[PDB]
Amino acid sequence: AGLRKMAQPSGVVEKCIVRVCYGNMALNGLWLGDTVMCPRHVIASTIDYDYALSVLRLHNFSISSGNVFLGVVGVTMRGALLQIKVNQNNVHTPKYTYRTVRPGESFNILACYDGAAAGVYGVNMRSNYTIRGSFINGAAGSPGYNINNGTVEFCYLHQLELGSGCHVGSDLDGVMYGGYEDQPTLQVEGASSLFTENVLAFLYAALINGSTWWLSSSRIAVDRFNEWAVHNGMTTVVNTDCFSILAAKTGVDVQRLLASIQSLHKNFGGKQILGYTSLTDEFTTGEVIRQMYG
Amino acid sequence: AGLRKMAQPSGVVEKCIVRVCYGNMALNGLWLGDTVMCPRHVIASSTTSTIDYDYALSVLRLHNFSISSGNVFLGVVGVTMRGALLQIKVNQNNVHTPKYTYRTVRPGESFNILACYDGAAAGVYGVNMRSNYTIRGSFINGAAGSPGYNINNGTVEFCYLHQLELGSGCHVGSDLDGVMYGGYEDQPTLQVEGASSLFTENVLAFLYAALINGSTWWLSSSRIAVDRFNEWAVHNGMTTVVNTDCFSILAAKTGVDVQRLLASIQSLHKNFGGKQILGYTSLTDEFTTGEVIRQMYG
Amino acid sequence: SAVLQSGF
Repeated sequence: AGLRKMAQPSGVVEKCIVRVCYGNMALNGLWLGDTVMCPRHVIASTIDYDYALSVLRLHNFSISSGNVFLGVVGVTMRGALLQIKVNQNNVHTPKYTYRTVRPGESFNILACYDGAAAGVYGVNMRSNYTIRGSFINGAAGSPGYNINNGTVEFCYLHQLELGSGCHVGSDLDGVMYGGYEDQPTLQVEGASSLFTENVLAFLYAALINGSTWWLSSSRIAVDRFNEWAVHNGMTTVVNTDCFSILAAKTGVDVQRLLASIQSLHKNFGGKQILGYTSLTDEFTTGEVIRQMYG
Repeated sequence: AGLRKMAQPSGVVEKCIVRVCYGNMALNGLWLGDTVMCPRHVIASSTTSTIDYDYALSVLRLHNFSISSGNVFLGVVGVTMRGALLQIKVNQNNVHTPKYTYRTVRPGESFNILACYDGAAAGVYGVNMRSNYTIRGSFINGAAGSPGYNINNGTVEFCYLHQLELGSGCHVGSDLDGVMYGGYEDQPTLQVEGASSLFTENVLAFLYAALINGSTWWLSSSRIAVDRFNEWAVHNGMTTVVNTDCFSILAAKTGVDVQRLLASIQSLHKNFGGKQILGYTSLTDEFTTGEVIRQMYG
Repeated sequence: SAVLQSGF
């Protein structure tokens, strides 16, 4: 019993963190094979990154794994990332792939400072392509990852924090999530809506754990709900086949949960669900099934 | 910016996880040096009637064990009983044994749970020990033996080995000395968790983190003395405030003193009136002053 | 009733 937002164990990723220094800047890099990936603002003093790269000296880099410094062979631009070729292979390079996460999907953050893992926590990509993380200065280059059948899927390298204190990164191809810029210019996060399919997953977890106080007797069709959703800070429901086993185990269909979601909006906060805010959207269907059943 | 219940990196601890099997029972164990620690209920021939653990141990067959680290199987040299734990001497040292200590945690203290199944870490999450000596965790069958830990200056401090789940679905472990938290019994009997109170000093830490992150709508202009608050707390399911030395840096950082926060707590305890504080719709005591300071400042 | 969380 219970439902907790977890991180997958971080050990395999911990061995891929390096500290990347250049002049006055320091941040974290991801060392895989003979390549170190880091955010390209490590070489900035708006910013013209091609010029910054054109005036750059390789010998000005300081890249270290622990107290071991790596020799820097070359650098290439890779969207909002630098791809830095080093003179050594990370012997602890795991089997890995790159994947770009989509809004609503969960992954793990390994919060790093000075090339060392400091904390690990699970997150969920929001509708406005930001995450509710916890980062302070020096965190840039912290990797986001998912562990899938022995393969590490890297999906996120931390880039920056917006005025509202929410967080932005790029994927491992150097594409910024949401298209935010890696500039000191002021940008505002777009509107963020609660990811409804995840709230649906959470409510099923709650039922499975014996929480029913909030359960509506009414029902509402998916598309009628989606029309309400867009005017009420919630995303549309698009996928429902993944709830089949949850609906089967509980005897409660999605239309009934959608009605419950509407009622929970009207007395919002008047009671917790499993100790959580009633309309929690950080849990995906996969996470709930894994945690309830294995 | 931001506040997350996070865990410390788990890699150092993951290498200490073993699977421990006996007859029909399988759970997890902790392999340090040439020893495996695991909950002693792995040798129970029931979990539905009251176990005589001494009897069970006496009739035990060392070869009926199966202890493994991945594909690496471990031969059992000897078993002694250690409170609610078995202390299993094995034929190999774990070369990946970190520098470690044992320490029993107190109510209100935070630590890390590495949830394990079949001798492998599945998840990692932070918890806070409740006033009735339980944790609000997430565990299903096979999770027994899951370790709780804190990491402090390279040294792994082990504080918890998961044991059981009460009727309410909350969780109980023993320390690494084999003493059960809260004096609960490793028996399938009818146990009820006691009353539980919000750790006020933790709630204070949370509100300070809320201010540091620009949440201020709830901040009172009234104050209330600790003395006066404490009278109110004990009737309202919250602990009394003892020490306020731990709030010095946070009050210095924010320019807000403990007394204004105690007043805010009184308002917020009733209701959040439709609003949120860092995403919470009610007061949390899951964050310590220590976590907050480390998360806000390093 | 307390549930001792070993598995089969």
